[PDB]
Amino acid sequence: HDLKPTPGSRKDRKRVGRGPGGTDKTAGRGHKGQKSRSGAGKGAFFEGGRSRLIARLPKRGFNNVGTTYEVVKLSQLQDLEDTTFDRDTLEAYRLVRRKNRPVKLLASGEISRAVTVHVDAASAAAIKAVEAAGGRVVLPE
Amino acid sequence: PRAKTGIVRRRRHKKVLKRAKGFWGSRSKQYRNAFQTLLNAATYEYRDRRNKKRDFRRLWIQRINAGARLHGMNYSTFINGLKRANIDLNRKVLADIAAREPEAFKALVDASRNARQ
Amino acid sequence: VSKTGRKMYGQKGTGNARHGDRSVPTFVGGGVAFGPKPRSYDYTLPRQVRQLGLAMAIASRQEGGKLVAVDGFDIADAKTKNFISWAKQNGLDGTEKVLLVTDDENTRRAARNVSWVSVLPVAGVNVYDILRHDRLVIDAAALEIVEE
Amino acid sequence: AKHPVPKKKTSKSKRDMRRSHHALTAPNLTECPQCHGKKLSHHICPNCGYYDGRQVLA
RNA sequence: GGUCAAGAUAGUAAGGGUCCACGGUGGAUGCCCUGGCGCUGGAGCCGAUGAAGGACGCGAUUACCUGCGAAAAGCCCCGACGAGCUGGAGAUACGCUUUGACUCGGGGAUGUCCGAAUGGGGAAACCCACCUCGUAAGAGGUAUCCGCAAGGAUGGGAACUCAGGGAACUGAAACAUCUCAGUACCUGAAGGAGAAGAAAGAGAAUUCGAUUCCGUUAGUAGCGGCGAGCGAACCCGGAUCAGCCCAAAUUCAACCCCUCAAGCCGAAGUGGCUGGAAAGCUACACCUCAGAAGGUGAGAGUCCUGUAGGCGAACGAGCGGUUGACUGUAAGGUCGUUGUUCGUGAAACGAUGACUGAAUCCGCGCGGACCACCGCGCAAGGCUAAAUACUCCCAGUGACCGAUAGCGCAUAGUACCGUGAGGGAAAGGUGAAAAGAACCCCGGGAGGGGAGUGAAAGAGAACCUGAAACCGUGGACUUACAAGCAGUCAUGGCACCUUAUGCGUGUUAUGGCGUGCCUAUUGAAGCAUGAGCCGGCGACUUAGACCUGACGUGCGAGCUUAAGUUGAAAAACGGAGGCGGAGCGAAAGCGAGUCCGAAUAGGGCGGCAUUAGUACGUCGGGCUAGACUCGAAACCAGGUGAGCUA
RNA sequence: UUUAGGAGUGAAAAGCUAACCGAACCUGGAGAUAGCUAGUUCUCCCCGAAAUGUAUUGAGGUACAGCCUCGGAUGUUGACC
RNA sequence: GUCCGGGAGUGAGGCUGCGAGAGCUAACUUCCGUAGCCGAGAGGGAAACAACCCAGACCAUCAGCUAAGGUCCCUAAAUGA
RNA sequence: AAGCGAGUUGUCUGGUAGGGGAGCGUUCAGUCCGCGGAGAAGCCAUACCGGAAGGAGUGGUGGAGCCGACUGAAGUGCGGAUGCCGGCAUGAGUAACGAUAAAAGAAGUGAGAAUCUUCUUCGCCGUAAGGACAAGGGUUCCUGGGGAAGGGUCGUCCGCCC
RNA sequence: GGACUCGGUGAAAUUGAAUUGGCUGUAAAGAUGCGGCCUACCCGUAGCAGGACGAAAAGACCCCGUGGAGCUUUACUAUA
Repeated sequence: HDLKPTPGSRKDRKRVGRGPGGTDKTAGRGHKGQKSRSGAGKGAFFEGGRSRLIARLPKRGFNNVGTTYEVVKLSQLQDLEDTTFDRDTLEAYRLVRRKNRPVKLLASGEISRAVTVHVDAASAAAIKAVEAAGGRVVLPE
Repeated sequence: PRAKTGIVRRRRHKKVLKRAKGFWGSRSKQYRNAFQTLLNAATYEYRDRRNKKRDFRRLWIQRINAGARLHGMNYSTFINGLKRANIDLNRKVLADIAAREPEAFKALVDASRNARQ
Repeated sequence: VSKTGRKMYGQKGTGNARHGDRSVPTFVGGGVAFGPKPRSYDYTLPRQVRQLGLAMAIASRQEGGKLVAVDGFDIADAKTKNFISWAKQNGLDGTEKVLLVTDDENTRRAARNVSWVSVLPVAGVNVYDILRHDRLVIDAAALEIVEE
Repeated sequence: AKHPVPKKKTSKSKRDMRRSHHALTAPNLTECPQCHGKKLSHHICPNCGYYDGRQVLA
C-alpha cells in the first residue's frame, strides 16, 4: 500500500462547471493609476454622476399614496375545468386572500365553459365575462 | 490569515542572481549591484544570439571582398557571377568553409567570370 | 484602536515630518485600520435540496454498506465489549469507518476517538455524516429510512 | 549652515588603492654593532648597550 | 659559440579585481507552556465593627513582587489534605515530621501617612491644644448633613437608562435653515438594574388592552437653500400574552431541589535495531457511558493530572420550597418656541415666556385646522420583576497572532520627555537537565589552553538553526599605458578536463557600439524627480435582501424574515412579507387594450414571428461608511503650570 | 502671589503666556477633508484611445458621445470600382 | 450594412504636408481642420537624435534577396565605363 | 465521466486606462493509508523541464516533524511609499581633546609609568575661579578597595562600582 | 595658536550608481557615459574654488486652490 498513488477516498470529484470569477480588491497588483483619486472611490456617498438637475422643471403631480392598484388573476386557465378552490378566502396562491384592497374582475369574452367563484367584485373590464363563466352578482362595497 | 514572508523572499533574489557572473567588485552576492546589474543584463541580451550575425557579418566582406586578386575579383560587382552558374542559390557559411581549401576558386573563377557570352 | 494624544511635531519643517498624530499603518506597534470584524456567518442554504441531495450522495455510494437492525440481540443489557466485537461478523472492527444513528440515548455513547469513529446522534439524518463513515448504516426500527 | 552634503559615496573600487602610497616603509636593515641584534637607525642596544663601546646597561 | 643590433615581447604589480574556503555586533524562517482578539454559561463591589490604591514597612540581606508594617509571609475554630522547610540573589544556613510542622477552604483580627479619614498644620510618609488614666512617666478622643437629643449617611470606580447636557472639521463638490445631534465634555442617582412600561390608549370592517428590542413593512407618508438627507402608523415573532398605588406587605429561623473555593479516588502488557529510553519496523491481550490540551532527553491507553461515577464539614451567601416570632385588603388657548419623521407651516399631539383654573357627566380628550356624525378614553400619583441593551470576575470554548509579530505590559508602561496635565520604551528562546565546570600557562583582569562534564557543547555561563550591503585573508587568472556609470555577445587569454570523445567548466586585453530603474511626466536617456543597504508594514476592501450582470443549479406558476421546539450540524413547521406581476393614467379610475373629446389616426401596453420567472455563490461598475492609508498650519470641550519676558 | 486662552501683560511691536501665539499646551471631538499628491506588492495569452463638441461660480475638475473589450444581433443593408 | 449592456481613459499634446487667423507670411508662439507620426514598438538613411526615403516583427539558424543608404579608409560595398 | 486538434490559410500585430483567460506557493481547513533517523522540515549550491513565475538531481548543515493531490478560505508576493524602527554605514581617520590662565624632577607603587603619591623650586585667581548661609541634586565625605564601562587618550585617581 | 611626525576617540546634514579629461556640437539647446576628435604612467596627501544645475524645508516673492487663520469696512447677516 501507498507505493505509487496519491489518494485513497474520493472527494477529489471535481465538478462539471464553475461559478466564481477573478475578483478584485481595488488598488492592486502593485500597479495601475486606476480611476480618479479626486473624491471618487472612497466615500463619495452622493451618486457617481452629476447632481440634482433635470429633476427640477416639472410642475410635479401629487397623489402617490397607496390607495389601490390591484393585480389580476390573468384570466385564461380558470374558467374551464377548474371547480372549487377559488373563493375569496381559499384563493391564496398568488396573493388573493389578502383582503382590504379590491381585486375587481378583468376577464375576456366568448367563454365555452363555466365555473364558480366567491366573487366580491363587479369591474367593467370583465363585462364580456361575469356570467358566461358564471357566478352570481352580489355587490359588496 | 497570516503569512510572515521573512524568509521566503530569499530564494527570489537568488533565483535571478543566477547571473552572478564576473561583473565587478563583488556583484555576485551584492544586493544592489545585482538586482539592477541584472536589469542591466536585461537589454539586447534577449537578442544577443541573433543580432550577432551583424557582428560576424563584419568578416566575409574583407575575405569575400577580394582575396586572391591574382585572378580578377570584385565580390560586389561579381555576385552576379555567383548566381550565374546552374544552381547557385547558397551563399555564406560556405564563406566560413572558404577559410579551408584555397582551391575554392580555381576552376571556379572563369566558370562565372565571363559566363555572360 | 490605539487611543492616544493628538497634535504633533513640526509637520512642515526639519526633514519632511509627515506627522500629525498616528493614523496610518506605518508606525510599528498598532493596527492597520479596517479589516476582520467578528462576523456571524450569514447564509441560509436552500431548504429544498436536503431530503434528496442526500439521496444524491447515494448516487455511486450505493455500494456503501447499508441495512436494517437494532443495536444487538445476541447480547443482554449494555456494557460495550463483545457488543462492538459483534461487529466482526462482517469485518467491522478495523476495515472501514462505520456510520451510526440509532434511537436510544442510554447505550449509544462509548466510542469517541481522534481518528477512529464519530458518534453524535439525534435519530435523524445529517449531511454532516454521510461520507464521514464510508458504509452508511442508519437502521433503528424507530427512525429508519422513513421519508418522514 | 551646511555645505554641500555627502550624497555620493566612495565604498569599494577605490579605498583599495590607498594602501601603497604610504603603507609602512618596510624595514629590517641592520642588526646591532656586535652582540645579539637591535640597533635602530644608528642607535645603541639595551642589550650590551653599545655601538662599539661602553653605554646603557642590561 | 661568439662581437653588434633592433625587431618579438616576457615576470613582479606595493594595492585591486572575475571565482571558493573561513567569518562579525545584527539577524528572520521552521518553532515555543504563559502574553494578545472575537465568545458561550454563570456570577455581578465593601461601605466611621471605614473602601480603590499608593508611600515608607519583616525572615543573620531586602531592593521590582506573595502576605502582611510591627501579633508584617501570618493567628480563633471546623476542615481539606499533608508530614516536611516558608515566592524571584531557586538564597547556603538556621529550624520544625509522622494525634497536626508544611499549603490552605470560610464566618473573625493586629490594621501604620493619605483616601470620606475629618482634631488642628495641612506641600501622602510630618509640628499643636484640650478631658477621662495615673508608682514622678503616660493611657481613653475631638468633622458636615437628615426623624434632630444619639445616630444614619457622603469614598473611589473600566462598559448598562436618563437628566442639567452641547459645539464642532465635514456634505450640499464652496456657501448662515440643515447632516454630524443631541455626538465630545461637565455635572446627579442606585442596583448591578434602573429607564418607557395598567392609559383623558393604537387601530379602523361597525377591532384591539399592560414598555422595549430585533424580525417584516416602509427603506412607504412626510420632511425639505423643495438640495444631500431623516424617516412612524397600517399586517407580523418571542421573552411577555399577570395586579395595585396619594383625601370618600416586610423583618430573624428549622428544614432545601441548589450553588462557592483546600480536597477524594478515576481506567487498562512489553521485548530487539539506526539510537537519547524510539510510541517508526513487528508482535499479541487487556480498558470502553469515561479514549479534548499536556510533563518526564525520540508524537506513550497499560507513569500521571482531566473526561463518565459520584462525595465534603465549621462560615455564609446563593435561585429557594411548608412554616414559627408579623397582622397580606385607601389642565385646553393665543403669541414666541423645544420635540416628535415632520427645517415649524395648508394641520391636532409633550411643554414653556405673560396672561385664562373653564368644564364639572349622556359634561369632558382627540382622529392629523374646522362642519356634521361616529370611535374610544376621563382631572387627579406611582409599582410592575420576565425578555431588549451591558460586560470588572469564575470554567469552557474559536479555518488568529507570534514575544519591534499581538494592547504599549509573554513580569518595564525602568530610567523618564518635562514648563504642565500629559507622551514612552527597546527587549523574549540553552538541552529533558545545567551537570552553567577541580586541575599547570600569557595576563592586572577581561579573553583564550589542557580535560571531565556534554548521548550530541561548529547549545556553550548576553546561549537554536543562522541567509546579507558594509566587513577578514589567501589563492587558479587577467590588469595601469588604458580611458566612459553599465551592458550582451564577440577570436584570444590562465585554469578544469563529477563521461581521450581538438569538446567545457572559474574567466579577460579588447570590439559594435550601446546612457541607468522607479515613475506625477505630450514630451528625455537625462542634470526632472525618489532611491546607501539590509529586515517588515505594502491599502477601493469589510457587514450591509445597498443594485445591475457571466456561469451552474432550484423551480415555470416562483423564492422567504423574525427564532419557537430540536440543539457539537440540522431541520421541516413558518405566505410578516416584497419582488416578478397586463398596462396606462397626475391620479382617480380605467382596462386586456390605452391619456386626447366631439375621438381608424397616433406614442406606450395585455400585447407580442411572447421567457410570465425567481433564489445562492464567487464575481463588471456602483452604494450606505474614514472604510484606498497617510501630509498640513485652523475651529472646540476639558484640564496644566505663568519658577520664560511682565 | 492672583491675573488665563480666545483673556491677561503690555513702552503699542500687532510684541508675550513658558525656546513660533496672525489667538498656549496636553487628553479628548473627525483622519480638516481633499478633485492636491507619493505610493498602492509575484509572473501573463489574443484586442485597444481622447487635450475633438456640447456642460459648468467650469476649466491640467468632472459628465457624456464618436473613440476598446465582451453577450446577443443585424439571412443581403457593406465600403472600392 | 446591423443596436442593448459591466466596465475605460483622461481632457491640458508635437511635428512635416494642406491654408489662413494675432504676425517686420517671424516664432518645436499661438487657433483651426485634414494623412501620418511620437503619448502605446526597434533600425538602415539621418554623425548618434519623436513625425523625414524604405520598413513594423511567434522564439530559435554565424542560410537568400529587396528599398533606402553606399561602391577609398577608420566599420560593408566597382576611384567601372 | 470536467471537451480537445494535428493536416492548412490569413490573423498570431508590440502595447499605455481596459476586456476574456493560466498559474508558482505560503498560511487555515478535508481525507491522512501517510512522507522523515539511511533524519525530512532551516538553509547553501550543481547546464531536466516549464509560457514566465517557478517545479527538478544532491550533499552540505540542522534538529525535531512535515506537507500532498480534488477543495474553499488568508493582513497571497514591489528592493524600491525622499517612509518608521533595528543593525551595518560612509563624510576618515582627516577637523577636533574645550575658553593658549607656563612647568621640570627626585622619590612611593608596580604591569610598564608623562599628567597619583612625601616634596624644593613656577605661575594664574585671590571682590576670586575663597569659606558659610539660599534652591537644587540626595549621596556627596570617608576605612578603602577591581577596570567590564563611563570621566570624548588612557591610566594603578572618581564623588564608577562594594 | 590651527595646516605637517605620533598614541586614543571620530559623528552628523546627505546620498542610484563613478574605468570622475576636454572641445565643438547635439539634446525639452547649462552634456563629463551622446555624437566626431584630441589627450594622460597609475596612486597618496597638502591646498584651492569653476564644477555636479552645491547642500536644507517639495520658494513660504507670485499664480493656480469653489485652503485656513488673522484685521478692518455701512461687505449678506447673527448677536451680548
